[PDB]
Amino acid sequence: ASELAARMTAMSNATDNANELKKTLSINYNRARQAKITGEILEIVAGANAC
Amino acid sequence: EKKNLGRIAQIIGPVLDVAFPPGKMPNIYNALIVKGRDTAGQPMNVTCEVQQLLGNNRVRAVAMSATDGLTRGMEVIDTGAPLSVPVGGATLGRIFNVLGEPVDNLGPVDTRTTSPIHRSAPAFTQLDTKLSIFETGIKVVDLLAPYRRGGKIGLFGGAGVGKTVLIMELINNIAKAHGGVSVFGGVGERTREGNDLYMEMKESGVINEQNIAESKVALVYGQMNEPPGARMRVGLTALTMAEYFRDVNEQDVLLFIDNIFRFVQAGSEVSALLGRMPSAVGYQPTLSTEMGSLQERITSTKEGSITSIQAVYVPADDLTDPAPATTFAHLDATTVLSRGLAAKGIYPAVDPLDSTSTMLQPRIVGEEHYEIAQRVKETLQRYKELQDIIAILGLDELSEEDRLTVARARKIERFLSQPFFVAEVFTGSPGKYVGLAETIRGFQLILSGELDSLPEQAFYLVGNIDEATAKAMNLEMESKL
Amino acid sequence: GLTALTMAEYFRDVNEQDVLLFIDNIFRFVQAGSEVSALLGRMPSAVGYQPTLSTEMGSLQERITSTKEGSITSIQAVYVPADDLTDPAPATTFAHLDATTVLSRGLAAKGIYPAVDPLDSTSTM
Amino acid sequence: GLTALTMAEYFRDVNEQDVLLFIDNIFRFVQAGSEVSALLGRMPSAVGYQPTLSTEMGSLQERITSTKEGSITSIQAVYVPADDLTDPAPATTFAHLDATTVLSRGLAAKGIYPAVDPLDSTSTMLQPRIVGEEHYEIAQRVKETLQRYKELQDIIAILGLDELSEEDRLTVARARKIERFLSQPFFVAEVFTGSPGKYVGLAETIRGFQLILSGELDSLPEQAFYLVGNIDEATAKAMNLEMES
Amino acid sequence: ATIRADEISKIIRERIEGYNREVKVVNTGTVLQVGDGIARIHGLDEVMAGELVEFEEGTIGIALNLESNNVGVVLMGDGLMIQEGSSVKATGRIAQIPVSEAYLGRVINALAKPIDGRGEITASESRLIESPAPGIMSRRSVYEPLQTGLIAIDAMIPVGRGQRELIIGDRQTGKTAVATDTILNQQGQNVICVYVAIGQKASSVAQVVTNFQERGAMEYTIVVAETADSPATLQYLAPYTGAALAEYFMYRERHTLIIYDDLSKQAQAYRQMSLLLRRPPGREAYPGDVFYLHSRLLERAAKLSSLLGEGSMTALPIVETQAGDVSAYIPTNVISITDGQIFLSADLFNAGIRPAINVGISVSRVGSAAQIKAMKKVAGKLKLELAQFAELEAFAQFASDLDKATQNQLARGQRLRELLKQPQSAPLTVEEQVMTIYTGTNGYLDSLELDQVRKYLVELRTYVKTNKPEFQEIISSTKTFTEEAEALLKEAIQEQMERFLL
Amino acid sequence: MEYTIVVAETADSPATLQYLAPYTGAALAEYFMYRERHTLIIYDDLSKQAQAYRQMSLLLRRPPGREAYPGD
Ligand SMILES: Nc1ncnc2c1ncn2[C@@H]1O[C@H](COP(=O)(O)OP(=O)(O)OP(=O)(O)O)[C@@H](O)[C@H]1O
Ligand SMILES: Nc1ncnc2c1ncn2[C@@H]1O[C@H](COP(=O)(O)OP(=O)(O)O)[C@@H](O)[C@H]1O
Repeated sequence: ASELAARMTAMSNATDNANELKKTLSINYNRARQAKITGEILEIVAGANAC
Repeated sequence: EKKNLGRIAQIIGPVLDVAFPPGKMPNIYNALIVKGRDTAGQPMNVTCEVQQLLGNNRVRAVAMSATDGLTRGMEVIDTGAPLSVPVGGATLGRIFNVLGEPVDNLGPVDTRTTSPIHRSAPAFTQLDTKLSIFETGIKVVDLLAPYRRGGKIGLFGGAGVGKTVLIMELINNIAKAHGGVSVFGGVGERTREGNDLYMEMKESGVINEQNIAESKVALVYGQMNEPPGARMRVGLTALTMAEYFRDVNEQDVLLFIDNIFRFVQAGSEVSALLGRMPSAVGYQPTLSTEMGSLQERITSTKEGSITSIQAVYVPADDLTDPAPATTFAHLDATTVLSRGLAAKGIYPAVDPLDSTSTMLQPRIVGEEHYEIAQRVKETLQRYKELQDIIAILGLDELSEEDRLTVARARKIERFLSQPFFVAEVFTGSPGKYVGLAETIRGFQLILSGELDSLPEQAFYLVGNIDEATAKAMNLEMESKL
Repeated sequence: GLTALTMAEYFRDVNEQDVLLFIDNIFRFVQAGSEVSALLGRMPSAVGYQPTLSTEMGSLQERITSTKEGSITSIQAVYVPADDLTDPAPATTFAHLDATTVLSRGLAAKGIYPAVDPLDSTSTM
Repeated sequence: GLTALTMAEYFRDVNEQDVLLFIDNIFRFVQAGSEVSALLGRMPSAVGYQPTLSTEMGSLQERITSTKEGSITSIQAVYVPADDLTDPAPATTFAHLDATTVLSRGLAAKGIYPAVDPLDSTSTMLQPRIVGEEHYEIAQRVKETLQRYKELQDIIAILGLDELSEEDRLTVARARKIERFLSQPFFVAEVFTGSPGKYVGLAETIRGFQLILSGELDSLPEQAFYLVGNIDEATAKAMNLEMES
Repeated sequence: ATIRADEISKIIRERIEGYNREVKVVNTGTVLQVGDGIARIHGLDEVMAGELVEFEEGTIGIALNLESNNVGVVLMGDGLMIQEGSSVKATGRIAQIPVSEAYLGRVINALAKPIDGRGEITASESRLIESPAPGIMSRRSVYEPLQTGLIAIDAMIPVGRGQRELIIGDRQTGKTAVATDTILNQQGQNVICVYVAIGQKASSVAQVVTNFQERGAMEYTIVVAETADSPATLQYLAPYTGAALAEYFMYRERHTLIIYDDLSKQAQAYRQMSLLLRRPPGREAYPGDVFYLHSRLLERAAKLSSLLGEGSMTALPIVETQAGDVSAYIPTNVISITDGQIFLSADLFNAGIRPAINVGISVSRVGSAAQIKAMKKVAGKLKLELAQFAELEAFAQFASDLDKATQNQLARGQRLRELLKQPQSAPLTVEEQVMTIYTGTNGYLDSLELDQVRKYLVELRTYVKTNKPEFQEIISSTKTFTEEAEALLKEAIQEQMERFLL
Repeated sequence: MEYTIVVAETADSPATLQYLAPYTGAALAEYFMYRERHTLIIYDDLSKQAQAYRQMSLLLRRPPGREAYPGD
């Protein structure tokens, strides 16, 4: 029973750390997605203005 | 306004270039009708709006209608005014396009009063500095996420939850409780959904079809079939119809917008067509100004107040995208609509914890209201955390304070329901209006141990806690019998 | 590519025999067009290709066809730039191929040569 | 930048003196060049920089050299925008520099001052013929344990330290000791912390890290290593901590 | 490039009529091609760059681009009623605003024109909008406090007079409660406050101005207000007119304060203006000159040396972040420009810790030079104990060494968290701040109740203000925590504790 | 096949025909719809029509937007 309690506590901590990591990774993903879109359209517009 | 006649010089999609006499050309944001010609054998005119002066007697416009079948050299009529829409009680219970034309096929509307859609906001002196609480009569919205008079509110509920029933209840309640009217503005309205909404508004008594002008709403529809010029300016048309009801009639107006994201989307489309360089994630460079010039006319003057309830779409489900990020610089409150609560029958399906509001502060709502709303939030949050433990242990293997918490939370969660005046037509229950005072007096009693010896199905689908005690006595008579 | 395709067209049509047409990187047939396209005065498309990518690819890919008088079985190598399968040049070939055989770098990095991705390489036969 | 470089170059050439050239933010040189080059009527580079960015950097950095007359030891701050080390301006500065020092926002926010990232900060003088073999071997072992720590960081982020092996947890503990001992109090930051700055010589640093990596100082707190120098002071601080309790 | 704007037919006809002659159109320019925040003007042969021009509608302009045949002016408003072909007139004056001592109590629309409705403002016209910043010999090291009235700021992030302190956070996380708190706390001091609202909705500007008028802070405050429905040029230019107005008082030996609300909104307006002028944008579509935009504005906040009258200007710029993104472009720009930041945090704001200063990531590069002797002596122990709490609450869910840590965290940290929180628009004087930090971080407020800490502290505050006038005298006389004030405060808090136990 | 019509414009077609194909499909189905019948139309890869329209819009030197797609 004490081993199962220790595993319950370890898995609660692991779920919470994975929750915070999911939040951080979603933040960095949205940043990279907006940066990708910005770069793509700025490159297209730069080519179209050079043309 | 006179014989200021232009001639089309360019037709590139829905963007036109018009040439004019050397001294007389319209200002920016000025309507001009294109006296065009249909191929079928009849004339048909096209309305455009000046966006830019180009130099030698030449402007550049954006068509509100389609530009197919237009030749170069058609006569363009300058009008000297912005887009002028009909305003007043003549625009009630009827459907309008971006130009103020009726499209509900009921007949013509009398242009006895026409206001321009391009107008400056109220002055800093004419603004009202008071923090009033708009009362919707709905228990969850009034208690946990209060509304502001003169502020904006974001609907975040997906498709299928009780959204349309909610805005119809808000219309009926602002008509019956206060002396207010409502103005629905459909930015990018799907046509079949527009027809369904108009039919349900006729049926729910909001649009009195047996007698128009007794109605409680004016519909403006900028549809997806329409060019990006119309879909962008339909919000301004709706805001002008609402601003007349504020200014002249001194009512408390309710301005419903559909997805304000499609307002931004049509703006980015017209900027891409006019050729301006895109902003950060590809939006128009005039994003914040295009949004603010709309949102700043939704205020509360000394006369009345426009309160807007704008549905908000978040692209890619992030709140840091420029259209959600610039919309949220104007939102005063927020109601999220729950798929789970709509499933388990807790209509109205507003999520109590995920709905926020900046009105919920002691200075604004009273220390009593603030403390009881915070206690309800704590109770529901504790129950949400404890559902897994009750699934494992059960209510018996809990503690006593936790058990009374769980029971009070089930009662509160069922008390956040309400039978609606407009949802009555298929549910049957007579529908209730619950002011904020009865809401907080009922939640005080359901939270302190004064009403704990009651069934959970006694608070469900009632208003006004006296009705909860009465239905409880009836549910106990069901047992005695 | 059009030269070799013409040589195969003759063997299919006039000689009426089963031709086997091996093509090396048809990514280069699109890349050469994207190189010259700016100098041709054309405005650039998505991520950097010519605006006529799909039509230029489609003309060549549609000339390759078994014609009920002779057949051409054509095995084509498509360089996927930066291992990005959602790049426009391979994305516009996926519509023109019958049995696509996507190669993985995660299998080559282990030695599962031929590093044919089993769950990505599908076929219509 | 050019006029400061000219003043230094006169001392290098004619006076034949060994000059120092402390430049703060050579990035803003690039940034102002981009600002004028937009208005100069030029098509911009990748991220809107000037098309003459590499040459504008090289025409300045190639005049900062050590000729037979003198030597210009130049220490330059290079700002990275939005913490983007792959940016064109620092990415073109990296080719001209011969001893870099990359600072980390994470190490700065963890109070580890100076915030020098130990694994990205390289040099062309860490060679056994130039710094001896003992310094080279200790720097190699420090970087190896820090690299092992950075490797298993994500596993010990989701799971925790409780799931590592014995040698891996010993590596973790020694890497935390190392990254605490790498911090130091500065003389110019005596207003930010107090506890005045310590000048730590070279041999004292080598001996301190030899003691950390050797296994002697495995039975004392990590906070004894934080914000000290000359590991005798880490031993004294561990004694003080276990005495004051 | 084969087409120009001056190649309209009337200009070429007037050139063909007489080729060689003497007199050009000196101050008479005719507008052509009114665009999007720009208008091109044929004429104005002797206009200056930076010169104000005036249109027939009444709109002000600024000559920016002086090409060979036409000058391109930037519209300082909605250029709607600019008839094409109408005349433009130069003024001979580089861009200025009238400055005076009579701006105190008025609300401005970035043009030194009142939107207040209380008539015009008399002034003596001076003070160019783009004034040069002080040099190196002109200024002096910061040495005196600017008391904000917040315990957390004044105790751990001290702000001095002449220091650029940034307020960076998310939306609805403070920064305006903080800015208005600092403005309202300036009642007794001789500080000329300036509030610039760059992109706020006009209702929030109304709330701020009515709060100022209600609490009495408009006798020394000017408000430069640009609402969200304004042209991007006016939102761009409002902080420069705010800085010029404050510099008028700064160079006359008076200490000023200026708060640029939403400098990220000014950068967004500058982005809109550059993109409409087709300039090549960098990262996040920003013009690349955005660092210069912010740096030439913030570099004016100085502390002038004794020869220049010993004036000062403190700047509290406010920057919003997207989900706490300190590593974005404009936040890192303002961080690289200013002298320290104040991080507000959405988790602590929404969780109830209401002045939500993220103390472990906020600095002030003046520090002890800003703080007085009393606050230094008292708040050293405070920042130490809060430092310990900062790792305890994060790493240890319950504790390691659970008995002493309960004597550590429960006694010090979780009660200092309730000690630091402070209501909206309620500043504290420096005596109450010193007293409150002393009663907490020495160890005296280690046995209270977690909801009774606030009531105990407010009642002890009023008690010491009512029954101990000599403590306030001996702290307002020397600004140093002497042993006499210490002992009398100790016996006074014992008196107040035995009073409040009942 | 007895109740079906197939509108096929393969990838060797000009961009104008691949842009026009869903509209001819909708016009035929609209004839049958307005004569009191029930129809069903399947647009196979509407994105291919979007790409054809992008190609012709870029070749007509029109201002591009995101992913070089035109504003309309
Ligand atoms: N210290 C405080 N005590 C009590 N209430 C506060 C405090 N600070 C802020 N608030 C409340 O929180 C709300 C938002 O605060 P504030 O006005 O400071 O942020 P903001 O600048 O409006 O954010 P943004 O403008 O970026 O959305 C305000 O309505 C205010 O009443
Ligand atoms: N208060 C209510 N009482 C009973 N049923 C409701 C209530 N609110 C919504 N519903 C039901 O839930 C469904 C919600 O659909 P609706 O909100 O109209 O979809 P949409 O949000 O797409 O317009 C409706 O069909 C309605 O019958």
